Amino acid sequence: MPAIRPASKRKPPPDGFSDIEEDLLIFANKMKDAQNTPTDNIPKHQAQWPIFQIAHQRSRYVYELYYQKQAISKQLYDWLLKNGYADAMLIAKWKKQGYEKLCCLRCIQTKETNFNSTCICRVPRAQLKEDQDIQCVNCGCRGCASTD
RNA sequence: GCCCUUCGGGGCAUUUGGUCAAUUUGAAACGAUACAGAGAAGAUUAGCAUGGCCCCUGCACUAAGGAUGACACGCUACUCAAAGAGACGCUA
Ligand SMILES: [Zn+2]
Ligand SMILES: [Zn+2]
Ligand SMILES: [Zn+2]
Repeated sequence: MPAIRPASKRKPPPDGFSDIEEDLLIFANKMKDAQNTPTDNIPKHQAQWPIFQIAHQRSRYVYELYYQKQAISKQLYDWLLKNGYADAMLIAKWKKQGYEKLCCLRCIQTKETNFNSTCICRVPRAQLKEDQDIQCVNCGCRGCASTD
């Protein structure tokens, strides 16, 4: 349960959690630090970029600990996905052909753009200009096409 | 990056965003202060309307209030002459 239980109604995590617990608290403390990052010098939409970046990083850590290295059990993986330690839909896109490096879900929400497009960061870099350092207004992505 | 392959080649994925963060120079509103002081032909006053490039409060743009909310109190030649005498004089 994502809802907090006091101490005596908490159930223990599945086995193998204590091996990755330090990195999980590293990601949690990184996100808590991302909460307190000055917005005085950057545009408003740039204030929310590190949260999407850290969510991507933590989901990628869980995803490649289970699918590439296979160093965690399936029960532990489903418990991590169910208790908010990884974004299950972003992982689900990562297992698809062409979305393996997708930055975030909001960058493929085609129903919510002006002309029903994806984000410009979904575009392969070869079809973009040189000296064009694009930086996604949704998350700060600099290009998340699979060929990149 | 991955997948398919008759290793010739092919496939999956496809253009975000009305926002400079940056307050003197792209537009807030008063109050205090000074000043003036609430309509109906003596004095004192309850009101209800009327007209709209005057509004305020209100959910009320089918209430009720805001001094009867305020405002009105001004300014004023022009559809415009005819007579029958007399007369400085005109004139037949
Ligand atoms: Zn994104
Ligand atoms: Zn994007
Ligand atoms: Zn992206």
